[PDB]
Amino acid sequence: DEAYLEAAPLAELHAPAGMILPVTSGDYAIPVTNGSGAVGKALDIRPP
Amino acid sequence: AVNANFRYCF
Amino acid sequence: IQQINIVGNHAFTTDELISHFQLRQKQKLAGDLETLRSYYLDRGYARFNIDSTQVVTVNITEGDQYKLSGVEVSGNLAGHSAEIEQLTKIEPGELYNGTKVTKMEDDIKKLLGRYGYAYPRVQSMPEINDADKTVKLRVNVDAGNRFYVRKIRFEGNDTSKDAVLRREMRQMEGAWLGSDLVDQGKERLNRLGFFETVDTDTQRVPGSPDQVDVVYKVKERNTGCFNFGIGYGTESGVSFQAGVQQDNWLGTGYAVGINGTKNDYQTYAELSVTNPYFTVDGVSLGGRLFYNDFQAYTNKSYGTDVTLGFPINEYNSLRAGLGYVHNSLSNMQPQVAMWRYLYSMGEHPSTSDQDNSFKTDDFTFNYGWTYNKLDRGYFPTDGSRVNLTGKVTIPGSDNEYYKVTLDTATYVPIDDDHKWVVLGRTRWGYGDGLGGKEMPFYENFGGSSTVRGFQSNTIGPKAVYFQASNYDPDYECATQDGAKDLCKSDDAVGGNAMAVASLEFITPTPFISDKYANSVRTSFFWDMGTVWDTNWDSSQYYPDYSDPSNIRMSAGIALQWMSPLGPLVFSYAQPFKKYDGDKAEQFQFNIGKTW
Amino acid sequence: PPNEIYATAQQKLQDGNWRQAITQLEALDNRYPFGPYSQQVQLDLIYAYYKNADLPLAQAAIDRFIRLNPTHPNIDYVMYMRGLTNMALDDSALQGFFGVDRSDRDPQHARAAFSDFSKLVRGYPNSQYTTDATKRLVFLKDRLAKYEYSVAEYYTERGAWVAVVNRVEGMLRDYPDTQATRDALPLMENAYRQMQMNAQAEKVAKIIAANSS
Amino acid sequence: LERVVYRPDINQGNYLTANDVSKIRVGMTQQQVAYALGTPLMSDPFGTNTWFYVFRQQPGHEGVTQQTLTLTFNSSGVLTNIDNKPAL
Amino acid sequence: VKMSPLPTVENQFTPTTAWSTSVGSGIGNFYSNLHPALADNVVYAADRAGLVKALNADEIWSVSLAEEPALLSGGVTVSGGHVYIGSEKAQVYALNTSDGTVAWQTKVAGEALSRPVVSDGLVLIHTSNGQLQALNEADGAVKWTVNLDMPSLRGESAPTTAFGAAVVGGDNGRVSAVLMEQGQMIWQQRISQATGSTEITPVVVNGVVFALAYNGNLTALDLRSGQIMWKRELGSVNDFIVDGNRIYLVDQNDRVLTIDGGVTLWTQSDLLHRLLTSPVLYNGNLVVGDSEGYLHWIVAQQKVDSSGFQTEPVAADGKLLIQAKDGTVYSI
Repeated sequence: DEAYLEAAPLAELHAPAGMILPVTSGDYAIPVTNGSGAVGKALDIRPP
Repeated sequence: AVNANFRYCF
Repeated sequence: IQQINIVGNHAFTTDELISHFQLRQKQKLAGDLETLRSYYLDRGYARFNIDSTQVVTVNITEGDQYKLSGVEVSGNLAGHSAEIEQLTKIEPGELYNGTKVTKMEDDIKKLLGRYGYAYPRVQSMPEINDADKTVKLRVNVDAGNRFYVRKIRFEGNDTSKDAVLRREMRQMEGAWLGSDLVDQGKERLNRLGFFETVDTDTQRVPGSPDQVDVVYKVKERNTGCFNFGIGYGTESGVSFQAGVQQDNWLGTGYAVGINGTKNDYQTYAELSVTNPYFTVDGVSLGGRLFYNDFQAYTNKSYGTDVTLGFPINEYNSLRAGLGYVHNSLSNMQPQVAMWRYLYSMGEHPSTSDQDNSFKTDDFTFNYGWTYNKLDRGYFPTDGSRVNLTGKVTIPGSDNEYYKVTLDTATYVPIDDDHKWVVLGRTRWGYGDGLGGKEMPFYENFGGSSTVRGFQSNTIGPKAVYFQASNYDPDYECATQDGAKDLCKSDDAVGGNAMAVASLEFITPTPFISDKYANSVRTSFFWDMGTVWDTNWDSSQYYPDYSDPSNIRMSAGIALQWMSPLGPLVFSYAQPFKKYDGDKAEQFQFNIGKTW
Repeated sequence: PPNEIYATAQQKLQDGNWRQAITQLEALDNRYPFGPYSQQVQLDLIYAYYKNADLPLAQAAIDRFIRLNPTHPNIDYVMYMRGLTNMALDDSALQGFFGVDRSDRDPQHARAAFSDFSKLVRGYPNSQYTTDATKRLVFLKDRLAKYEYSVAEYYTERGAWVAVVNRVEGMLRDYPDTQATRDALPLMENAYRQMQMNAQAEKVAKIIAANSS
Repeated sequence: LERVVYRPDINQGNYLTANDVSKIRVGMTQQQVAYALGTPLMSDPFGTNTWFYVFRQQPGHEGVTQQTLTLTFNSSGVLTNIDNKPAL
Repeated sequence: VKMSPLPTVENQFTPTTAWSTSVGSGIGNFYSNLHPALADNVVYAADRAGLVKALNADEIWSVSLAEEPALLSGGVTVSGGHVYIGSEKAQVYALNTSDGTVAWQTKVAGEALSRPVVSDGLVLIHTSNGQLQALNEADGAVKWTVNLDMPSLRGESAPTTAFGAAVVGGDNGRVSAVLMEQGQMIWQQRISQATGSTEITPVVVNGVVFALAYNGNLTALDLRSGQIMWKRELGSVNDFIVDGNRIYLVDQNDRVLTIDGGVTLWTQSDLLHRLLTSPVLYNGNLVVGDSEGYLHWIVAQQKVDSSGFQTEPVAADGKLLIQAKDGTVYSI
């Protein structure tokens, strides 16, 4: 549903000078953003 | 004539 | 079942042992023998032994009776030595008791838990002294390590928001585990009445020896239903009733009740809302607004109230609030049972003339106190409830009065499984007028909530009939066409004093649970009570309405069961002791949304 | 033959009675449980289960098909539908009527959905829903970050300042890419500030300024 | 007014006792410290190697008491400095 | 699911009872072995709740040793100048024959359900605990004891003595002999096998010992050793008698004779399920009683008392005495 349009952009925090950010978790990794395929209402039930 | 009713539980 | 013999039994006779046996079957004989062991072991017979049985004869060896010689304490005890001593001090020369030894070990296991010792290891090492028939107790007490709680999470919540459940735990994150404290959450969730079941799981954190998680698992129960219907026809007209009740509205933690009905004679509407946690620490607020009326006489009323309250300790709370009600009536059936109050209140209508009116707008203050240690939301087995409430009028109101109502109930179990329980219930109702005036005629107190064997609202003093009534027949005593004198009536009015009590014997229903998987109970009951009129002027009269002793009684069988639509109840009563004006009932069938 | 009858039910699925089409499909499968198109019919059953809200049967049918043919060329798209099913299992049609935000409810289904979508999108990066799955992953990360945020606020009102710090650190480590953490940031600053640990409050303030906007 | 409303006890941080705090010395390894005291619950996750031990209590119908200690370690995992705040 | 027929015959033999009296209230619901014993114009008899009497032709003496009842069991053994009776309280009471006043009592470490046996000056007691005691006839002292294996009532068969040794046995299916002089086992052999309750008193003649297993296995063995001479799988747990080269016994179903082999030259099948007493030979004729009060002579039958006879009959010196389940004792 339209929820995927409401989802906010992936805007991450940057470290200030003189320190670093917490070590990135190995989980919740994003796959290569190749952009392949249809989005939203362009998707339908898949044929066999 | 009629005694219409219904029930919906939470 | 045949004769049971015991040989080698010399300190006691046969019955002293047989009274604990389940036979006035072999697979359970050990449980009586272990009982036999405890019988002896708990009496100092440190060498008591079971030697053999035959099928029934039990061949035993009877030893002497041993005393305690002393207790030794050892192990990795991280302080608390005085408290450990308290768990180990005995009276020198007192009788050896194996159960006491186990108890002491368990008490140590419990004691150290509140300090973060989630898993102590304590082992008793009794020593038998045969030269001096005594037992010396050495205990190895390894306190173990300290455990901290890292995360607390819930599973199984589809409707309730977590903001509600985390309000109930007393163990909080970021501190050491009290293994005994976490369990209070089960009682808290049981008191809310929001769940089918609650349980716990204490789990080790794989990343380090000193962290644990606590997991609660619950199953949500349905919290309310909506009921709507209208009786309609071309001859019947329109008869409407509808409303909704939810105890956890969409899981938000608020209680909401909306009800009303409309017909050609009476109108009702009432809305109520309350929040058990206005503040984060448990301050509650809520209130309601209502309207109603009746049309043949005519009587209309409406009003509203708001109540605030808060807990004062782990088991007790206070609430109080303000509100007012407007009351008006006209063309009401004349009644001396009322006239001796209305004229006492300064009203001067024509005697026995229905053509009359009265109306006030009275503001009052209400309050109450509760005590609650009941251990279940639906099928109480222990604890008790005390609900003491009352209200006093606010100066400037037209009706100045006060009244206090007390409602108590107690559950005490009989068996270890709490399948059989003794239940007591009692009601008290007292009040009086202010300023020299009497109590309102509409505050009088029969029905399924009270003595079951009589028709609803039939218990107590009755009205009498006497100027004018313009209905063409129905009572001759109501009108100048047929009335001759003061007449008796069966129309109950209730009264300004009440005392009612009942007793129930709650039993399991294995003959039902064999077929149905839900919670069902049956009970035997007795109930009795009375209502009377304080300051009734009996010197002018007929039965004496001031007599508080005219207690009436009924008894019968009650059934309690839950259904998918909410709780439902039915009981069948048999009245046994009655007075004049008797209006008996026996089949009490209604909604179970009570208690 | 059923091969010529399923197509009719397919049209009814497209524009007719879902329940009658389901009955027709069940009767046909009961007559030919091993028909040559049984792997196509399982797809039809999965779609019917989704469309009829029979979500546990869509999952059971998907899992048994996977066991039946773990390497089927389109198995990833059926599992994608399963992830969509799990998200549907996060929701409730009744709560959706009043605009209720159900975030503060058992999130186990949301994590399961995340895991399954990630598995599918990484297993077959050439999927026709790659961008859709990606956006749904972003949505679900927000779902979970909000869950943690709300819990943190509840503990905030009671003063469980240590639980607050550790839970926020968790949010920083697992969900660095969402707004809920950016809003939590000053909440953690306060948590440190309710203790004599100002050096950390200052470090947090530096984080706020670097990411101030 | 609200001071009369019952509130349950609140606790935060790790438990401390002088018997164990007095056991910590500079030169101990992090493993030795973790054994003696137990796993710390709070630290700086932003690049500094240090442990924070906090003991905070506030009984119901009572004020708050808090004691802390800070342990600064080198990159080798050996304590280099330590400080204590017996009270706020 | 079983019933017994009631045959009738003219009471040609002892057409009527000679006399009767009453001692006690009857056996009630107890299975314990209790029976009278005979002496010259004296009958020694008691109930289970004490009530121990010595009576002449008709009560000449009686005492009560019970408090709680004595719970007496095992009948009474009368030998020489002494009478002994046991109990389930592990007591044995030693009385005299001229004065029934108890001379002593002793503890026998177990229920005395078996018949007490007096032989060669030695008292033999078989207890429910598998322990057998050899006691001094003139005291309450025990000269020696032995124990047999055991694991459920086998019957507590009493020992039979001959040639200096007693033959004993139990629920292990074995018969064995032990010397009279000491608790020394001489030999043991098994009679029959069973695997459990779904499959489950010796007699001695010159050179042969007879034994009957619970499951009806009747054997004759060499009296000197653990060797069976012959067997027939026919019989019950009731007492039986051997005389005239005839074995008179009660079968599993109350049906029914040489000692040469497993042969039954005479049978009777019309007393089935009548809960028969052991047979006796009285003044030339065979008599068997039953639970309905009939005594059938093999030729004539008479009814005396419908309460039934599950205890053993006694006959001696030309007189027959039988006590009913109830207290009444009938003589003829």
